[PDB]
Amino acid sequence: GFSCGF
Amino acid sequence: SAPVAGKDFEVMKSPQPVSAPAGKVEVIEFFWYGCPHAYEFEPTIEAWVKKQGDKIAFKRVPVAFRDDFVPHSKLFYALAALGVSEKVTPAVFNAIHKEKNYLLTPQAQADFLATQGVDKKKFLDAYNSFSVQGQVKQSAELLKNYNIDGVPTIVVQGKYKTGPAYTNSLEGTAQVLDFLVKQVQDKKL
Repeated sequence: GFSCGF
Repeated sequence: SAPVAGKDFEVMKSPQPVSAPAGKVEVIEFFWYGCPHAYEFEPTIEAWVKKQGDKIAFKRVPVAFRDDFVPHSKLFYALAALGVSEKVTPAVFNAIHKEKNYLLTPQAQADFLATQGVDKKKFLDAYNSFSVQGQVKQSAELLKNYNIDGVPTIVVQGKYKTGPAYTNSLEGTAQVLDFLVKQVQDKKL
């Protein structure tokens, strides 16, 4: 999928 | 057609304490002001949370993936401490994602929010208060307890996680969230 992850 | 466990949502291995009052289903959105996916999702999750009404206890938890964005977590709880969250948050998002004003320092935030009718003195006090410091530190601890790796992540009754990382669409995230809450209410999850 997609997402802001860090 | 129903969401698939382990694909459209994740059954957490270590479920978390639930603060909802029995009748309600708990719903937690781990979000970040700077995430454009959380930005575009704001109207969808809002309208839905309002549609459930008494049936859920919804809350947000700001996520700071690096120290750069801790001020965004302090911003979230400083506005809530003032009771202006629902009023200024649309302006906060737009400032970040349209006005090239990322609000990364308390001064820039106090400057922006004063155009929205918020007294600088009162905002900075909440920003620097120990109560907001404690809420920020607790939100980072919730990030680990819920094993949150990205935003926006939605947790239902502290057991099931979903979001665009699983569904690959905001609409799919809303459909999964709606499905999980109903399954909880029918004692199937």
